[PDB]
Amino acid sequence: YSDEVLGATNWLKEKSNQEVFSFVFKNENVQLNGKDIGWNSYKKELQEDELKSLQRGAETTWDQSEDMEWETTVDEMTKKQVFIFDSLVKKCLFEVLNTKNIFPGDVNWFVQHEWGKDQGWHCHVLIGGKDFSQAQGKWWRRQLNVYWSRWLVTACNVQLTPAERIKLREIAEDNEWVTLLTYKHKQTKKDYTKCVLFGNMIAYYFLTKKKISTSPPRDGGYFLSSDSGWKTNFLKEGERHLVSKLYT
Ligand code: NA
Ligand code: NA
Ligand code: NA
Repeated sequence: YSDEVLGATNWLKEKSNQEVFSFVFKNENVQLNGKDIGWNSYKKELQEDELKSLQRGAETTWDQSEDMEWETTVDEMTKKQVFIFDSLVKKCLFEVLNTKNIFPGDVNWFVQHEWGKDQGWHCHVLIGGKDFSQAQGKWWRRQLNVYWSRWLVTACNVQLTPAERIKLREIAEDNEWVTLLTYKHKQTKKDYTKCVLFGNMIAYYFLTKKKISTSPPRDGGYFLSSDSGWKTNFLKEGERHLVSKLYT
């Protein structure tokens, strides 16, 4: 019952029933003129001050949440790429908030990077607040995907021609490398945005995942998480499970 665990539990419980959007930021493998662009082909560290700051935050989140009782053999390239993506994902969120003149304190968000059995690296984002309504989901997904595709093409470490860069930009947009949770529906039919309950989804699902500590990563594991209150960021796997237990 450290103050950090109690604080995280209380912060989530107060937001147990807050409706929020659920997004996934992802990438997919691309080959352009024989050039292979994989999940970790986005390793430029762009020298924009905000991005640099966000990347430092990811690094320090990793460092503080690391359990040294146990060895961690995650590849250095994998960590670097995840830190970069954390910065890029957040840059996208913050760009859209600016478009809507949303003061950051009026938003609650949670980010968790995971490795899926089939899709590999992806990043879950929950985000919402008083300035949000369900009907805005589609617009949010589209805007986020604009920024995500733009940043990915800027961060790509593969030497690309201009035609290749443009093609990559259009693939990331057309193939929806940012997804939005909707209710299940028929392909033809309307797709309704499905809000999730912030605190509950975090405590009863995201905090239940196993921490990735190897390369290759364990399927279904998490790399790194953070939230707008800096509440869960530094928690080790064991502490995360204590939060779920106390939350219940
Ligand atoms: Na970068
Ligand atoms: Na790896
Ligand atoms: Na994070």
